[PDB]
Amino acid sequence: GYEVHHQKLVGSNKGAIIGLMVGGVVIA
Amino acid sequence: GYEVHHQKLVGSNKGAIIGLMVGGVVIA
Amino acid sequence: GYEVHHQKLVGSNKGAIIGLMVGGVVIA
Amino acid sequence: GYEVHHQKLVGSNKGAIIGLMVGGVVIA
Amino acid sequence: GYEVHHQKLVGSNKGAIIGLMVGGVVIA
Amino acid sequence: GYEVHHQKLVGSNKGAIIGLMVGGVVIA
Amino acid sequence: GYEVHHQKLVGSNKGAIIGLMVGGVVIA
Amino acid sequence: GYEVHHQKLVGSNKGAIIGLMVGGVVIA
Amino acid sequence: GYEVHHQKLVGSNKGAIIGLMVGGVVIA
Amino acid sequence: GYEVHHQKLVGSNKGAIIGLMVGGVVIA
Repeated sequence: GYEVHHQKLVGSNKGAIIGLMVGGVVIA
Repeated sequence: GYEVHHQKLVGSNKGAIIGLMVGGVVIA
Repeated sequence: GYEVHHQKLVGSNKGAIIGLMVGGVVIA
Repeated sequence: GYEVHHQKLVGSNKGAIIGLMVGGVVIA
Repeated sequence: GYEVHHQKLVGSNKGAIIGLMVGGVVIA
Repeated sequence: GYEVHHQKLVGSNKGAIIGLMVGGVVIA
Repeated sequence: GYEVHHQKLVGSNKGAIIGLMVGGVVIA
Repeated sequence: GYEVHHQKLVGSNKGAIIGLMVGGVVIA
Repeated sequence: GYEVHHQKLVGSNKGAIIGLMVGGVVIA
Repeated sequence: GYEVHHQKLVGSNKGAIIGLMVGGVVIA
């Protein structure tokens, strides 16, 4: 399937992340 | 399938990320 | 299939990213 | 700006919604 | 700015919703 | 600007929705 | 600008939707 | 500008939709 | 299939990216 | 098939990118 020997990963949020939005308002 | 020996990954958000939007408003 | 020896990856958002939009408004 | 008199809104998820993904795996 | 007189809103999840994912696995 | 008298809206996910992806794998 | 008297809207996903992709793999 | 009396809209995805792609692979 | 020895990848958004849009409005 | 020894890739958005559009409006 999926195989990796050696790795380094980074994820970062500094803003807005939304899954499901109804009717709202998002700024920046 | 999918194979890798050595890697480095970065992901970053500094703005707005939305999955599913109904009727709302997004600024920047 | 898919094979790599050595790599570096970057992904960045500084604006608006939307999956599915109904009826709404996006500015920048 | 933005103006509405009368409305009805629905949003629904039955699958996978992701904002920011690094290195992972998504099935269906 | 933003104005509405009369409204009805619904949001529902029956699956997977994630903000920020590093290295994990999501099924359905 | 933006103006509406009367409306009905629906948004639905039954699959995969991703904002920002680095290096990962998506099936269906 | 933008004006509507009466309307009905539907949006649906049954597959894969991606905003920004780096290096990854999408099947269906 | 943009004006409508009466309308019905549908949008549907059954496959792969990508915004911005770097280096990756898409099947179907 | 797909094979690479050595590589560097960058992806960046500074504007609007949308997957599926119904009826909405996008500015910049 | 597809083979590379050494490479550098960049992708950038500074405007509007849309996958599938029904009935909406895009400015810039």
